[PDB]
Parts: sequence; C-alpha cells; structure tokens
Amino acid sequence: QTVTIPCHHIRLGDILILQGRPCQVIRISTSAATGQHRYLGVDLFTKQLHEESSFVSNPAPSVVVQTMLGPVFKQYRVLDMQDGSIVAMTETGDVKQNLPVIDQSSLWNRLQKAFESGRGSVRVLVVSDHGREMAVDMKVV
Amino acid sequence: QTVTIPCHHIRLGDILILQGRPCQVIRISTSAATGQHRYLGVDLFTKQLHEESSFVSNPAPSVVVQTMLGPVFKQYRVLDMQDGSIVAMTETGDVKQNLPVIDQSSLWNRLQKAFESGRGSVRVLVVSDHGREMAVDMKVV
Repeated sequence: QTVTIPCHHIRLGDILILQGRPCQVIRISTSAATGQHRYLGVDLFTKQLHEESSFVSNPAPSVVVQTMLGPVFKQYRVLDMQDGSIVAMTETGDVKQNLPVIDQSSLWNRLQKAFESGRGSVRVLVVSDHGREMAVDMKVV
Repeated sequence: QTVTIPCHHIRLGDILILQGRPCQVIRISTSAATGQHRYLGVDLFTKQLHEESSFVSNPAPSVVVQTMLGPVFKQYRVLDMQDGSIVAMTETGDVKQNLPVIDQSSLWNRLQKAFESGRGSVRVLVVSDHGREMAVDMKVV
C-alpha cells in the first residue's frame, strides 16, 4: 500500500515510490516549464537510479497541491538474528524466517546492539516490492 | 480544511495544526511513556506557544502510523500591494481587498521584489483560522 505525501514535506533522504519502486531520494529539482518537482532516487533493492515528477491536482477552487507516493511501512517483531538475515514475526503471529536487512547507515549493527539490550522492545520497519520484503529501519516500542 | 501528515515527514519549521491553531513547529520530542511525538509550535496569528501530541492508529495488521494535521494552503493572485496588506483574488474571481501578510523570514520584501518583476506570475499561499486569512508564503507560477 502507499500514502500520499505533499511535496513540501519531502526532503533529501526520504523514501518514496518512484516509477513503482521504493527509492531513497538523493536529488530534488523543479521543472522550469511546468513547475512540477522532479525526484531522483536510488532503488532500495536493485540500487538503480530512477526519476519521477510530481502529480499536480486541483481538488477545489484556489487549492493546488503537488504530491508523491510513499510506502506504507510494516512493523515486525524480531525473534532471532542469523547471518545478515533475521527471523521476524507479524502482529498476527506469521513467522518470516529469512527476512533480509538493508545495508544502509549501519542498520545491522544498530539492530544488533538494541536486540541484545532489549529483544522484546525491538521492531523493524519493512517495505514490500511486489512480494519481496526487506527491513529498512528499526524502532523501539 | 486539513491534511494528514505522517510524523516521519515532519521537520522543524513545518506548519501544523496544534490545538486547532496553525503553528510553526519549533521543537520535536518523544514521549518516553507512550512513544508519541510531541510538537511545540508558535501560533501564526497570536504568536502564543501551543503543544500537541501525535495520533497513533493501527489501520491494518502490522501497520502502526503516527500522524498530525496540517493546513490546506490556498493560492491567491496578487493584484496590488498597499501598506503591509495586499489586494488578492481567488481563482473564481473573488476579490480580497485587505489581506494581511505575516512578518516571517522577510516575506513582505520577497513578495515586493517578485511583484515588480512579474506581477502576473506571483501567488501567495494563504492559511485560514476560523474566518481570518493571512498570507504566509509566496509562489511563482
């Protein structure tokens, strides 16, 4: 699933859906001809570059809004850490044995130290790309 | 009207609705007991301080989202500049004779120089507070 984000709340480093792919934004520019914003991002899964321009709508008189789509992050519990991947569990009890962890900003070591400190409190934020799941951030409940 | 904003897209300086008032965020903190985020902001109209904590929802299994409300900005054309206030016009032709301009980050002088340069291209972004309107930013179409 996706969420609509207003463009004035998008900054470098945010994760957006570009060309149907979840990407980390690395450049923001503005089109001189249309006024749309252009977003250059890095595919979280393949590391390829993608670009997409914003969507302009007029839902009411005197209201002009530019939006992009962002992913809906899922929150899983961490049951075990095994060799780069983790054993995760959904809120309903569905067990995921080999969930990969992205190599971005030392997430694995941040996750490792919080797990040994408070296993039951650690959560991973997960994105999906047409069936494939990956942990891209962590949270402490 | 308002728009729902995810908390991970809110940064210092953003404008949110706090306690029913539009405010510029000046401090973001996290509640140790609940995990909610707390936002301290400055009322754009009265300059008083207000604080509000985020709303936590669970719209689906394994989906936890924290949101705040932001204002829906209206876009008016600038017909004339008169003594701190401006004559503005909506997209449907409704004329507003004495629209005030906020004193934040030298908006009046930024608006003044763009008006003399390209009057027809200048737009002001306007917020409403239970009937009262004020220009809080500008745009060039």
